[PDB]
Amino acid sequence: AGNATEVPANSTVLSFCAFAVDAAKAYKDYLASGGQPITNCVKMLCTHTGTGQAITVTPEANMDQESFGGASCCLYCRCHIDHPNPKGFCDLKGKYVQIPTTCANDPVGFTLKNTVCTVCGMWKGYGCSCD
Amino acid sequence: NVTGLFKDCSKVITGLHPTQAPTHLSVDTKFKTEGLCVDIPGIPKDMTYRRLISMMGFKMNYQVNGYPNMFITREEAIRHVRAWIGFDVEGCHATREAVGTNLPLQLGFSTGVNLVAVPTGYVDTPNNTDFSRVSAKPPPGDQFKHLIPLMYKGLPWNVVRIKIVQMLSDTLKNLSDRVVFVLWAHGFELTSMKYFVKIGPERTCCLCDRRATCFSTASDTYACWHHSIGFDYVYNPFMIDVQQWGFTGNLQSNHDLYCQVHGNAHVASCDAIMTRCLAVHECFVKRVDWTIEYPIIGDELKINAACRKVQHMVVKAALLADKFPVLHDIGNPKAIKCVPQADVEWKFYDAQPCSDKAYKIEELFYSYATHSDKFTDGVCLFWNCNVDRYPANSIVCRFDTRVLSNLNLPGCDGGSLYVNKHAFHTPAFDKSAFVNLKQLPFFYYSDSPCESHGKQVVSDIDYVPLKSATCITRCNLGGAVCRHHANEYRLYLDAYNMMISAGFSLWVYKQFDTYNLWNTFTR
Amino acid sequence: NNELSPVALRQMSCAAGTTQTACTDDNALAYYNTTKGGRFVLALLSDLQDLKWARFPKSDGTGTIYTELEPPCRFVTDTPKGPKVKYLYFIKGLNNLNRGMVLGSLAATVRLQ
Ligand SMILES: [Mg+2]
Ligand SMILES: [Zn+2]
Ligand SMILES: [Zn+2]
Ligand SMILES: [Zn+2]
Ligand SMILES: [Zn+2]
Repeated sequence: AGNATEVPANSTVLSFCAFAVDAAKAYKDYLASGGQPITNCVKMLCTHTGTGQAITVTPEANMDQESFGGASCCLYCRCHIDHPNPKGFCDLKGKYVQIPTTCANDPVGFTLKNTVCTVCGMWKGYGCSCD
Repeated sequence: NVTGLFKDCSKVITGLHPTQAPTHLSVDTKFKTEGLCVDIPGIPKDMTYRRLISMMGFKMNYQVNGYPNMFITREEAIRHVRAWIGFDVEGCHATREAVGTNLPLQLGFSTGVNLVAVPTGYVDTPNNTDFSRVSAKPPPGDQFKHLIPLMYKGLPWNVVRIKIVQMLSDTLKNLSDRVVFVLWAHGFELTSMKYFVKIGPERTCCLCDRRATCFSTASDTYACWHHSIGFDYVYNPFMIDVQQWGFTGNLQSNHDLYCQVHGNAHVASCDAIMTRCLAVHECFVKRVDWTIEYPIIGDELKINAACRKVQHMVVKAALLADKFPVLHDIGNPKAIKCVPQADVEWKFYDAQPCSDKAYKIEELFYSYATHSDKFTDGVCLFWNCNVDRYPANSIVCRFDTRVLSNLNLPGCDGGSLYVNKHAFHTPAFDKSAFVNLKQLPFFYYSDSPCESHGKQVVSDIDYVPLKSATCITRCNLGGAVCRHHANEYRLYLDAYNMMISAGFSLWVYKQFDTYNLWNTFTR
Repeated sequence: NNELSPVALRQMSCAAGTTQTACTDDNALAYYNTTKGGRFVLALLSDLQDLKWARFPKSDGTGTIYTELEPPCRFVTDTPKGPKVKYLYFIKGLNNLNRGMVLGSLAATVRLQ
């Protein structure tokens, strides 16, 4: 019973992240392994006004970028798999994620490759006055 | 189109505040207005929801070389025996809080085992998933009444995977550096596997040279199978898809096709053992193939050389004894003479001739009701042929199948599968084969001069203490040494004994006798 | 404190269609009880959108019955490839008793969505 969830078209994709124990390099090899992306990220909507900090309680966006959800942005939690998080789960579950226009195709590799900087709270390089 | 893959399992239908739902479908219709989601301050987010989630609909088949595609195709699982072991699991659904998920309860393989385990599952939580234990009940089907006493006595996952990888590490440790499974209905195995299994990069085992099929999570260590003790994961295993290889009905009635000896005591391991059995049939009940080899594990060349030398020796003895006018060979694939010098009428027969020298190998399928009253003249040859009743005269050697030999791998239907270099699907043993002869009587035959300083005849040849009146290797009267002969019998004795460790049994007809060799030696 | 009825209602396949003549010989699933009067029939099970008539040989096989069906009941069973739509017709004017025991044996046999 319950509620439906995943697309059968990306089944294989999540399959590679369901049975993997080195799932990070695994799924980046998958993004680069003869496939098209995980075509199901929650699509938010905002006025595109505010600072660039994606990790926000209520969408805090720029004119260029675009917001998806907070939770639907970590494959470690997108696949209900175990985590290497020390204690003991992933943070972005609960907020929002406003990714800048370029790299905003898939937020999984984004959340895993980049991570928020403590100075400006934005994604490191998009942009920052970090020297 | 929606998935049973990751399909929610609890009855609560209230959608998730999409900041707590990792997919664009698990959002309630309060946020989706023209395909877009709008943040709502009118209600805060929720922190009270503990729902298990389905783990079906996988169909794992990425395409990279950095992982080897675990599922092996038609041949790559037929070629590689010493790895075949069953895989099947029984499952159930929950009662109150949720339902709609499949979870394992008893696991059976080819090994005569059926593991008990309490059910647990991935409950969804506002922070991640938890691995929670939920009330369980078998399906309402009455044939699951046998499954009643299993839910209140099972086991968690940690100890279970330790014991399972250790059953592996003592039963399959003797066999292969991976592990392949037969499977009929692939689907429930797909659903059941995930709990103590993980994919990733196959690498190199810890302090060993095998491929790493073990994995730790507390340390991330990689064990083979002589070194998996408390290290509880199967990492790069294999399987063999039995179902999609020419079948129609279920595996039970298709076992009833040929495999009849397999009774049906109500267990679960029977399903996987019969999966292996029927996969064995639907590829190997036909003719033995000569293009397939195997690793040798082990000591096999000793058995091979002993078999060759003893076969040649016994044929030589029977020939030089009975003086056969004609020796009708049967089932010899390479047209060379076993005994080097034999003035006997030499033929060539088989149920399947070849190309060249088929002018030797005549077309004939023997049978006891057919060819019974023809080859009475001379004698035939029934070395490792597995037909019906042996005729009145024959030099025979049949694999007594019930023996213990860890290269024996049981199959269908009771008829054993011996794993040498060519896989022998040999028919089982019964008494109805040898009802015209008697088992092998011992002897020892030699017809060559000595090595000592005498050169000529008795008495100038050295006799050292050898006292045995059964090694008819004349000269023999209290000494019987001749150096080269005596010690050879020594070695030869070893030879004979070694054969009774394989399974091959030798029998020679009743009217054989010992004094013909004595009179042969009266020079 | 008062249990109803342990069952014994069998299920066969036979003929039904939309009109008196549209009934193909094999498309419907009869649920029935062989009472004093032959295999006395109770309900129909199908997958087709609608079947307003059915046809079944008699006790000895004289004629074919022309038993119409109910506006079918909607539900979904499960087959290894997901959900599957199914309808449960009843022979019209069949009181609550046999409707009930049929639902009993049926929901027992088939687990729904
Ligand atoms: Mg059974
Ligand atoms: Zn996470
Ligand atoms: Zn910064
Ligand atoms: Zn090792
Ligand atoms: Zn000698």
